[PDB]
Amino acid sequence: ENDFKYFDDIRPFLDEIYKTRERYTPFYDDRADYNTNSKSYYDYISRLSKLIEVLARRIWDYDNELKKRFKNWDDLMKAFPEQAKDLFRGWLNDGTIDSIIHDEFKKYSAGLTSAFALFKVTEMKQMNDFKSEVKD
Amino acid sequence: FKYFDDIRPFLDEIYKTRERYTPFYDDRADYNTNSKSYYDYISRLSKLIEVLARRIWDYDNELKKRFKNWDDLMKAFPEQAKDLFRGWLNDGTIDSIIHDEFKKYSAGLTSAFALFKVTEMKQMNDFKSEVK
Amino acid sequence: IDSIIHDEFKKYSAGLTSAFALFKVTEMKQMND
Amino acid sequence: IDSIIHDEFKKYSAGLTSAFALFKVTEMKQMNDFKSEVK
Amino acid sequence: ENDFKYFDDIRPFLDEIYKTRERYTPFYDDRADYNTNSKSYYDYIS
Repeated sequence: ENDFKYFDDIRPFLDEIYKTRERYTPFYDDRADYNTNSKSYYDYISRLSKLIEVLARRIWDYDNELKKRFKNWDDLMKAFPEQAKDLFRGWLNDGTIDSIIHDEFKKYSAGLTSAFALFKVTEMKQMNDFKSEVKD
Repeated sequence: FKYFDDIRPFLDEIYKTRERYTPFYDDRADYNTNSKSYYDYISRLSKLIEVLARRIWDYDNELKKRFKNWDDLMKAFPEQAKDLFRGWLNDGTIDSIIHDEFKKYSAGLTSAFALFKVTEMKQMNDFKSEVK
Repeated sequence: IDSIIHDEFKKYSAGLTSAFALFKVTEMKQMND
Repeated sequence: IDSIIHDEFKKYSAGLTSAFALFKVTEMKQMNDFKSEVK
Repeated sequence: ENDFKYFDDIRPFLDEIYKTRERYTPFYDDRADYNTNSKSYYDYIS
């Protein structure tokens, strides 16, 4: 399409400064002695003074940041035995499984549930008989 | 022509002066007042304000190139969609179109008018039982 | 080790014994029935 | 391992057996009391 | 980790004085005769 004339409306204001940029000397004059005042030493230590205080404070307050950073070292130290015992209880989960769990605790599940459920079934049959012989 | 050149060797060009030896006691600068220095400084400073506007022309010329490439590719795209569809017809995925076109709609129309006609017949049996 | 025996690995027996107690309470309230 | 198998085995197994034995004998005493109430 | 950027926020204010520290002589001037008053004998016996 014939769109994007944003490179194009600059053109009548980009030839303009090229016209009035270098054809000046028949139109103007070189006189009148304009004074120039440019920045003595007080502006130089202006340029240096804010610059040094903005890092003077930012190395004066390095102590509290560093105090944080050797506080959390000791926070890690007091957190470490917890993490060690937490790591230890991770592996014995699979560790105790090979020892007793694919083993004796399955026998305890069998004997301590199925047999006592059979005892419950006998108690229900008994109590139905006792219900009857009370009702009889 | 897209070149992020670098930022530092442009910001020194605005703070750079050669300081050649123009002699005093000549007619190059007669009164040697401090005005011709101002002319030669501001006119030499307004070069870069042409430079970055030419960079704007570079941007828009590239974007015109980009959207033109897209437009020509969209011209070419129906020539891909055709012979894509010829791939879609000479294979066996016509079993999508003929089976999903055939069975559901034909059974829907037949069962619809069958249900409507049996319901209408039940209505007429009801109506004759009303009449007689 | 007492924590890992008291862990979820025990708790089939824990919910088991609690269900047994609930069943005995069910028996006693059926006596009341 | 004599820590883990012995401290895993004996205390918990004896606790569960003696617990349900005490509960079952207490329940049986309750049923004897209940039948003495009923009759 | 990528922590402890306290050695790093000093950087834009440590290149800055290195920039404006030794490139001064096209930008400033050497004039005006600042007086310096420095501590006679009375401050010495102070």
